[PDB]
Amino acid sequence: MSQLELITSANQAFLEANPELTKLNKAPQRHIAIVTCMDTRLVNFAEDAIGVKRGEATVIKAAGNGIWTTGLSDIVVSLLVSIYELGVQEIFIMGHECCGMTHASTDSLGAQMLKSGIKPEDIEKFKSDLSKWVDDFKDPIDNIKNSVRCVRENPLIPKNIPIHGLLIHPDTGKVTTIINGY
Amino acid sequence: MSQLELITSANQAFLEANPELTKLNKAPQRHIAIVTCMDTRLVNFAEDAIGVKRGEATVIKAAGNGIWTTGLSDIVVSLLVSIYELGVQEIFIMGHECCGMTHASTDSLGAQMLKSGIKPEDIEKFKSDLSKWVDDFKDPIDNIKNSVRCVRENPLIPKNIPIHGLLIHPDTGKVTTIINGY
Ligand SMILES: [Zn+2]
Ligand SMILES: [Zn+2]
Repeated sequence: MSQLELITSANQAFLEANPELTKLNKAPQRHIAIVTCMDTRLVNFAEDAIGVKRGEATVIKAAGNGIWTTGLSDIVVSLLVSIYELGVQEIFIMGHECCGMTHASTDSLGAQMLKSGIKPEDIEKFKSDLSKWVDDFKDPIDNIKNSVRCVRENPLIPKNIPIHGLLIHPDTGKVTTIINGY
Repeated sequence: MSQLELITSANQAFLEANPELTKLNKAPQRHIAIVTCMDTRLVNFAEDAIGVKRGEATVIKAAGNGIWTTGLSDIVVSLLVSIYELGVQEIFIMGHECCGMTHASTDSLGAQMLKSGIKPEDIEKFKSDLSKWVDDFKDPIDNIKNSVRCVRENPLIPKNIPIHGLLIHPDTGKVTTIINGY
């Protein structure tokens, strides 16, 4: 059985076990956006750890949960949609210990790409841009502090929207407040 | 209680109820990456719907789960890290019906920003770039098909990594295969 088949299969079983679900509002009912990491350990974990339930928040996830730009990015656009289209009033940026964006570099990714038959010329072309995500990621806490700053100083983001910074431990699920944005 | 206080509070309760949890591998154990939407309705839902458990996959989320670029983005970088650093062998891009990005436009976001006291000059500066996310998002299915294409044609992504396209219904949780990438 392929991974697709397993998903198809699991979905069938899911629909059987969940025959009639209540329609939820499309807008987050706590008016909050969470930005966090793609880390496998946070899946079906992080939200329970912060007491966030289905229908309550938008959740935005990328490797290292970073905003290093004050222009636009996938994450930034997600926040604009959250605020302006979906009524979000608070942003929580939540990094995690042992992120492994910490010990990821353009060198190591480059090496891996070469192994995978990626053209060296292509690796060089993108190395500089890629650096902005993986090499600038020094430390989880620093990244949180910096990310909270970059969202704040974004000219498209209203001054009356608090931006908080949190750190979650991927094993224990302990959350520690880094920045209170009120 | 503020939203931060609620989170702090819930975390305390979470740690009490979950005193000692088994450490999981930092790498996804099914070697799969899921790209999906930030939609409030998919939180604590989408993963169960596809039978994906904690520790099995990386999950990447942005408004409209779109890859329109063959350069770099938050989503793309997340996929590179997944494959090269974390051993991911398959990518599933999963859009949803009633996506908020369909009826989001630069006009509507602009209007909202103007309301919020954002400088008109700033709105005009970003309008062209912003267009690439919100205006190009025509239809969920078309976005899935196009996103699967843009990941495929990305020169940094190996040819031997299948890219699948799925559609989930945000109410029922029914998943339908759009593209099989094997
Ligand atoms: Zn991480
Ligand atoms: Zn959506």
